[PDB]
Amino acid sequence: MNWEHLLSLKRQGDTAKRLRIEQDDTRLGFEVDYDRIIFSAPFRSLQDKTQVIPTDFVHTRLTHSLEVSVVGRSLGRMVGKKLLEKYPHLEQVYGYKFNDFGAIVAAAALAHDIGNPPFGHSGEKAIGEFFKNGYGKRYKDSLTAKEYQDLIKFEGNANGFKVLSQSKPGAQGGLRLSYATLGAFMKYPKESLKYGFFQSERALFEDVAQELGLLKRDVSWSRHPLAYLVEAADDICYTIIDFEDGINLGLIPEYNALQETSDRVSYLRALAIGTLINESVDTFMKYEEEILAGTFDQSLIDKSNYQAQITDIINLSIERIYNSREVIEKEIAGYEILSTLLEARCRALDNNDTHYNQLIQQLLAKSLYENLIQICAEVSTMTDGKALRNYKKIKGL
Amino acid sequence: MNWEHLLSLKRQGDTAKRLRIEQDDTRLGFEVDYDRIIFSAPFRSLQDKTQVIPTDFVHTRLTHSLEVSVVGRSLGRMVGKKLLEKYPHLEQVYGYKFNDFGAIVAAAALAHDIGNPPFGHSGEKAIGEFFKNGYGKRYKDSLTAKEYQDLIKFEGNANGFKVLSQSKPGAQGGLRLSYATLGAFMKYPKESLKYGFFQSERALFEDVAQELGLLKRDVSWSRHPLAYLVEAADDICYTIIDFEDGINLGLIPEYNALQETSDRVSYLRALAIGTLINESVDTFMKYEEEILAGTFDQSLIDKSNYQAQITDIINLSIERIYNSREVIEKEIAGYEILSTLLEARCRALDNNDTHYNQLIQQLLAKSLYENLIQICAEVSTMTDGKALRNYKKIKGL
Amino acid sequence: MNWEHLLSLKRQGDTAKRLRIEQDDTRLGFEVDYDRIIFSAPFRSLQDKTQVIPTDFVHTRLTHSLEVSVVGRSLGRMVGKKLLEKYPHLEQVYGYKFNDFGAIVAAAALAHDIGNPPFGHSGEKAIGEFFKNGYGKRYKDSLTAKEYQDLIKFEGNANGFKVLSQSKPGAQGGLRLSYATLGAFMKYPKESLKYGFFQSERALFEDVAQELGLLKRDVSWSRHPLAYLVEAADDICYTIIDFEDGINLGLIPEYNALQETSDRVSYLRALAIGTLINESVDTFMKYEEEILAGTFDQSLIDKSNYQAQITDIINLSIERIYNSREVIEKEIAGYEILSTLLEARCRALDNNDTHYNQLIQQLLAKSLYENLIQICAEVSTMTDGKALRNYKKIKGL
Repeated sequence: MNWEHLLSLKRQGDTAKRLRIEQDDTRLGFEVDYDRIIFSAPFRSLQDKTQVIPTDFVHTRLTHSLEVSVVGRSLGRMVGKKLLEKYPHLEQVYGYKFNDFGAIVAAAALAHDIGNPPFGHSGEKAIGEFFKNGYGKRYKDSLTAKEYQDLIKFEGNANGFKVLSQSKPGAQGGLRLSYATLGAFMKYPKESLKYGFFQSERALFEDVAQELGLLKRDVSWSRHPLAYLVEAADDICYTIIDFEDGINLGLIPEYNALQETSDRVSYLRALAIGTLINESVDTFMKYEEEILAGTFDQSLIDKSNYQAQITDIINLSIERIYNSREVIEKEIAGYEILSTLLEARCRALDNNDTHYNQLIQQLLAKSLYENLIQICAEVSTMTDGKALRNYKKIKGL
Repeated sequence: MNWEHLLSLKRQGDTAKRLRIEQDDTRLGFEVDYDRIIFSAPFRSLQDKTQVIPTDFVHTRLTHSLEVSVVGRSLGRMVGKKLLEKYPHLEQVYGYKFNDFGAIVAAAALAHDIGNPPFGHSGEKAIGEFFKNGYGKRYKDSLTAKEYQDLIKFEGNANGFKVLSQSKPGAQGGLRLSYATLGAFMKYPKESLKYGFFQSERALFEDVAQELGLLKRDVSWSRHPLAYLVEAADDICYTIIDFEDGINLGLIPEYNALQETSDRVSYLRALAIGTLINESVDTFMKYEEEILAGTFDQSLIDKSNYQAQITDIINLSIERIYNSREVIEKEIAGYEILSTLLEARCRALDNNDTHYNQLIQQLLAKSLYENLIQICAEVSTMTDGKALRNYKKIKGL
Repeated sequence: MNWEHLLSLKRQGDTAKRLRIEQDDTRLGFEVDYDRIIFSAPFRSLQDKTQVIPTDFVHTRLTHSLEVSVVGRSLGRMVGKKLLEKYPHLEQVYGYKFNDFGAIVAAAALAHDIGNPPFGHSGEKAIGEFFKNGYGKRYKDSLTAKEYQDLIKFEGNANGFKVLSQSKPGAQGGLRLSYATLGAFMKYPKESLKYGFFQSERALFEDVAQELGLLKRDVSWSRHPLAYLVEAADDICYTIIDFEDGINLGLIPEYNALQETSDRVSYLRALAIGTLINESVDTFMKYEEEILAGTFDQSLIDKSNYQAQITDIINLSIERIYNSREVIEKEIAGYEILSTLLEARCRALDNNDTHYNQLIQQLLAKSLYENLIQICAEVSTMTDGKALRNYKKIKGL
């Protein structure tokens, strides 16, 4: 791959190339992306969306994404400095700066959880199951193998890609984020037939991939190098910060001057994240060659020298947090809530003339496929409050 | 038609004619009807029944019916005065007085909403749907076309007719209201094959129609002239008063000495209702001839000179009130509540020997048809509290 | 004043000067400040703290501070660019960059609401009143005029200064933010005898003021120039964004392609903020001379050409939002909650040996003054949930 192309400032619809050297410092494309996300309706909605984790402080999805983005900016900034020293022409010729790299990773990391449905992975599985063995099965014969697969294996990252680019009468291209940011956002650059985009966004990513110059591999491409840093920010934060929350929560049983547990835990978290950030940067530059070639077959943290302690932390979290009664009860309830909303929307879609279904449309509100993936997208992005409430009214409460 | 006969004081079961001139002033039949309604169990129950409309003052169904009856009494009183001047023999010979007309319309208007199920029109549609495509469908082949139609197109006005006349071991003829009052109550004098009576009350209305001398038109007859005034009271009140409530509620965004909004709105409502009452009276006398002939094909307000402002008010109410999220959520929940209660009652009716169904009967409690229309009648007249509670227990709460 | 000194990277306790040119790009002092705020316990707590403003999206204090910081970064970045063009030596000699200015204003703006008590200004007044006419009055004769004034006129900005610098056994200097950031944070550089710091932090600000070279004016100094940008970000956001929220909330009655109100409102908000940001930058550079001299006697927005529309927006917000029943009820309840917690803490402080007061200390937990200002600080920073709950238990619920 080529860095000059990987750092594209192209926005959907552009008819002409944007040159880094021409950019207005006060309106840097990559930095503008961060600000568009912050003020966006979907990001804002994260304020009212909790993680599956259940007093002390516990992150909602908005604060979790904020902290992940801060870790992301530091990772990008650091790699950026080293990348410009290794490839000095990027700066002296093309005008790129180390903070451009922090901006790209920060923005992509900030929006990473933006399209995930409530209830974490159980939420995704509930949606998938709805179309596999639930009411949604009825559409199987009216869809292609990939359109149907999109539904059966509904993935939050693909929905996030849709949320960030969705076209609307008064807003084509959605947030119209820089292509380098969309590339950094894509962890799995492939179709449903652990994938990064639905059929509804295939045309867009092809344009993004071509523009970035991603190595071609039923389409798929090599991962944009900066996506490795977006992934690391996630790995680091979900590992250490969720551990921090589990402790403050009590689920995980618990410098010498600090008298409060949360302060001791916070200091350890900061030190630990700092160590992993520094190491992740070195690992990236160490395998930068393979990453640019598309042969690197793992994550940055996979190569960590603290893989053992990292593994022990993830297992204890799975043990005390994800296997906790509170989380399991929430996920179970989540299946019923999502399954109910999806069925009510699909039945209204099928029989749109009945008084009841019209009410449902008034309450909760193209080809069959566009209508179905849109239903999945809207149900997935509903705030916790709206979803529970709409569910309760449908069930007669 | 003939007024002397249209003003019948006959009560169900009478073997002899009641003469107006013989009436005891302190026990005037039509006035007695009003008092029987007031003290009746079904009217009283309106105290605990809300409209679909969601702080300021908002009418429950009892207060709404009370105000409609006051408007009704004024309409009847005024038309009555003019009718006796046009047909002086009604008074000088038969002894009728202008207040008899106010009494008839007032009583009929007071009881007009008495049999409607909760959730307004959505409530009616939920009941209908239950027997059309829900569990109730199973009875289709055991009923006649009209008995089944009664269920599939369940109408609250027909149920009100049943509620007012239902026979019970210690109470035959129900409230035994004057026939002129029952005629004024009937907006649609026809069978299910926008109808005014179920098959279960067909025999009664035939007796009422014959006694009143209603023009014959699968039976149907010309509307009793005073029903036009009962209808106008409804039209006027649902139009202006619901608008008043929508404003005080905030759903509808908002003399010079009045400082409070509710007082300004109340004054306007009073002035507006007064204008429509006066105009409705003139319209009735203008078309009195056609109405007596049964050729008048519309409502009194249909002929209003303020039809435009009336139309704009109804549309804004539909827009800000009926299409409001609060109303839609309530109607949606209403479908589930009514559908659940009906199914539980029909399953218990079908399999009455199981322990569970016996409990259901103990909790919620003839030919198949009488049993089914009775189930619809009882579910429809349950107070809001009883319906929601019984529903919750059935659903395990 | 002198920019080279106003841009100090000094952190509390430093024994040696930090030079901009020596800074590690990946650890820029001003950028590090932003990250320390994000991950801090007091900033995180904003997640669970609502504004007094009461469905659509409505900002919690965390998201409000986040958006204010974004507006702040843009203001600083833009002024920064123009400042370096006017004073080229700052960059060519001292090594300052335009993003350093965005970093300083962004960080200061991000933390601006960090120490404010719940219930906005009513919250502040409730605390003040507690020591003026409530139980807290009893300490009047044991305190100096300024220590007591700190309490009677308790100000959230002063508490925020304390929160950001509070010393603790394992954490001296609190977040140890750069002095340029602390200066930008200070809107009112003076004592209680609309002030920016309590007696408990007087020693710290004197050090900050001396280091920055703030013009001396019972101490007080001229405002750090960048504080004008922090203030503008606040003015712009509280004006436009609160208006946006009031509309989406319904409290404020409500491009041509956008079909949803929130999208139309969001677009207008973005355009409006953009206009004010651009204008505020020009206003700053226009009066940069006076600001550097300490003679500028107003805010940047005070000089706006849209002062009228700005005034109309603020008045409508005061009218439909702050005077709304929901807000007034909350503020009223807020007085009782805060007054109760303060009294329980002061009584326990006075009579610390009783079983009850020991329980109170166990639940809710120096010179008299340090203990009292600490009680005000802790009560002020309690999340909404903890405050209400602790209040309920004290009242026997």
